[PDB]
Amino acid sequence: YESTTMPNQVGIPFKALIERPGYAGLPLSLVVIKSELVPSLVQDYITCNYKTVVPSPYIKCCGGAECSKNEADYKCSVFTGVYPFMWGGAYCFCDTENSQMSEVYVTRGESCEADAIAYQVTASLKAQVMISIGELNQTVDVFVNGDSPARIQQSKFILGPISSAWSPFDKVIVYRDEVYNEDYAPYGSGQAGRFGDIQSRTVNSTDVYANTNLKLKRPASGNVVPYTQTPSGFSYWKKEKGVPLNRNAPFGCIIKVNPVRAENCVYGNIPISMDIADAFTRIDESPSVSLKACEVQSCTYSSDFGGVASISYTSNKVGKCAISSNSATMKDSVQDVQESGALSLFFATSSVEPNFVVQVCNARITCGKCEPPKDIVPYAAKNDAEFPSISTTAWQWLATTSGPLTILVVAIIVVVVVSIVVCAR
Amino acid sequence: IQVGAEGVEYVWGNNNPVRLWAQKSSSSSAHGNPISIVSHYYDLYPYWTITVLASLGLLIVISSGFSCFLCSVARTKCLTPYQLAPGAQLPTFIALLCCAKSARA
Repeated sequence: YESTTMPNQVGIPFKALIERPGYAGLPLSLVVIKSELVPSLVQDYITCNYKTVVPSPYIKCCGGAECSKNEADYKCSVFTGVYPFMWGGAYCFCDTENSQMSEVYVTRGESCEADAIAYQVTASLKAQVMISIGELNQTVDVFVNGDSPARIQQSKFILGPISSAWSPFDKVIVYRDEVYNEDYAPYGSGQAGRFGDIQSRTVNSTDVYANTNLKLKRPASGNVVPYTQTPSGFSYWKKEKGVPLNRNAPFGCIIKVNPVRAENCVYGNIPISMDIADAFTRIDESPSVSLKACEVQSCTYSSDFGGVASISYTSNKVGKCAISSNSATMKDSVQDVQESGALSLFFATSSVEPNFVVQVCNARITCGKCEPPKDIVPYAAKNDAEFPSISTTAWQWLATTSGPLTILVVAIIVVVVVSIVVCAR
Repeated sequence: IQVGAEGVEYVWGNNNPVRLWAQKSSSSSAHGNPISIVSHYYDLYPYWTITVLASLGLLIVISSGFSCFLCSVARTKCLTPYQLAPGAQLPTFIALLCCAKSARA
């Protein structure tokens, strides 16, 4: 009744048969449409381009002054003896103790409503498996971690845990432009020598760690303030970027920004278990088949996933058996065979089958052919492992086997013959 | 870029990326040895050239074993008819002896 462990490969139909002796049941075909890495994440920080805002000089005539306060982050220096005038250019009668409150603080732009959010991710795994019982075709989201029962069409499925499963995400930063795999250290970036100068606790924060430095000085000219200004590193670093998370993956993974996922990562194996509601009224149909043969056509040495071959047989038993196979993959799986001849079928060749044990019901042969050495000259591609397989060349290389035997017959004779001489006389 | 049905993606401007498994209007059909091997007939990764290297080394072993044993055989060929029944003037020694002369020299 239950239990196969199928590999995760997308769009390729795995055939599982594991039912009671005598096949007359429903053959299980299962497809992975996509795998769906659903995050269980911690938000490290929000970062964005920033607008530092320096108010224009406010002076108060003569004497000292003192400053105070925070707006998000602040620096404040009160310059003194500002200006040199005494005629309404200081706006004062003093210029020896006259004071300027200069101040600067950090505000956030309008990029901050958009990119970018830093996540530590460890994803939890959801599958989007397609169940084909040969009578309906339907797909279903289900979490594949845990022991997770669902019944669909009133056939039980129990999804067993998924392990040995690739993770692209680690330290990652998700921009709206394109995801990038980048390392950082949160709440400890500042100044303008780095990308992600402002460090913010939340999306709509009021506290920011930045070390940004912009230097006011006292007016001492006929103009109106001297400034040396290092401006924002973020706008500069914006071009340079990291390196993409998208290209990161040995096999599959198209990383989608908006929900935060990776679709189609062909890794991890799903053990599956089922009670398909066997009995039924089994056994009461069971084709049998005779004269089993393999023809090979469409052998080209291009790497594609297709497969185009035929098998010749004859049937005289009218039925549907549960077909086919547990070391081979057909694209068909339901065939009412009443009579039979040549039957062309599609196969998943060079996908996850490079070998095939072809069954049509309880009956079987092993196939097939096409693997020449390096001239090229066709040969069979089955049975013994010799690496162009069974070939006139493979046999000719094997024929060293006689050499060790001839050198052994010479040793046996000489060892026995000495002992015999001493005895002889 | 070579692709043996793995997947290679190229990104060109403001257009969708295209990933390909080198799909054409051809197919395979029960290719590849049951125990792991490389795509197409081609030698690389060496798994078609490994059989050449192995077979070549094997022939040398037959010569090395034959020759070394042979030498020991020639000393027994002298010994046996001498001891058997001398063997000092008989034609009998000669039949065994021809082998022994070829072995030693």
